Amino acid sequence: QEALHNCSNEHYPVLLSLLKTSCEPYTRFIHDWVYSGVFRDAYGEFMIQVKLYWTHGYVVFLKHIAHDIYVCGKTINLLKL
Amino acid sequence: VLMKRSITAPLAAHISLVNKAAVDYFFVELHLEAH
Amino acid sequence: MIHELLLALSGYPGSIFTWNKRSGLQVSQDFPFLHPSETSVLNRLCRLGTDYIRFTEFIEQYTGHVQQQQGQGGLHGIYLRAFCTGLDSVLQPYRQALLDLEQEFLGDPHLSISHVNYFLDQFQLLFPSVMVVVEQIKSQKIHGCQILETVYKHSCGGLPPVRSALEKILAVCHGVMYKQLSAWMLHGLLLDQHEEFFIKSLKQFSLRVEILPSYIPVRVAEKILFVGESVQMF
Repeated sequence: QEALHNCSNEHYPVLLSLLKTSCEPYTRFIHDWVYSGVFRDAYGEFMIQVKLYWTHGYVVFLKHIAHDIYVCGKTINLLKL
Repeated sequence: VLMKRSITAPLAAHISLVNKAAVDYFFVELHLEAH
Repeated sequence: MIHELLLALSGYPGSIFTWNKRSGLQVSQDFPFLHPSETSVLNRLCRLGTDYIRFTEFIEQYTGHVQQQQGQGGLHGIYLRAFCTGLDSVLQPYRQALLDLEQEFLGDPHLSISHVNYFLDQFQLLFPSVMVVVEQIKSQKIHGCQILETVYKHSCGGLPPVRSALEKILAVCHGVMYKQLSAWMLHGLLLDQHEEFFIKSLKQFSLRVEILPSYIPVRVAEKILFVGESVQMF
């Protein structure tokens, strides 16, 4: 929200460079669940977290693509079975 | 402009492959259509 | 007398040039070193420094005092901060003049008041004209796109230096409107929060016809609104 608040001033490249590195471990986290579907978090910054195979949990950055990741990992994890 | 959708286009192409494989995996191999 | 006046004009109040809000800077007028002969020169120089203190005070008060947050364009808001940002950059030659002055006093310490009045004559008319242009904006709580019109009408004057000077700040405020418009027409993404940039699927947008700047007629704004609604729809 700090990006959309101020984007036409001198603090625009510094804030963009801050947000671009504040999401760098997040891309590794997503870079797991796109190809394998193995849980990685011990920080509480991840919202895809730990019957009929829907007993893992799921709860601003774009929530529109997160649920897609939650199901795109679980297919690869289904072919492990 | 603030957009994070430029990365979604090199990602949705794999999202679609995974989804199509998931629906195909039931019917041609586990034979839910026969049941 | 020498460094003291440059101290006062820079925006830190002097002890001889006592900072008041109702008389600005005023020379102490009680020394047996001063006289009607030199007093008038000091008052004429003090006009520019009083305006400069007010300028820096307003710019500081409204640049970098919040995360841009609700906010109104008379107090908060992107347009007013853009005005302060442009106002600092037009004031850069005055800073250069004061810095140059101290170097000349270092080269020879015997220079008179006529030299500094003579060099600073070109600012002597430029500061009073722009002062009321910003004063009307501050007093009336002018919100939204009307700020651009308010400085725009007095940059339709008959004084060339004031025209160039006000036109620079107006370019700065256009920049923030244009930065928000460069997404919304082509994506639909507003980048403006709690201010007006004169446009607000199948609907959900409407033209703010009342706020729309006078040099931007209603016809072009309808094409803008059409483009935004369409890109939102598909």
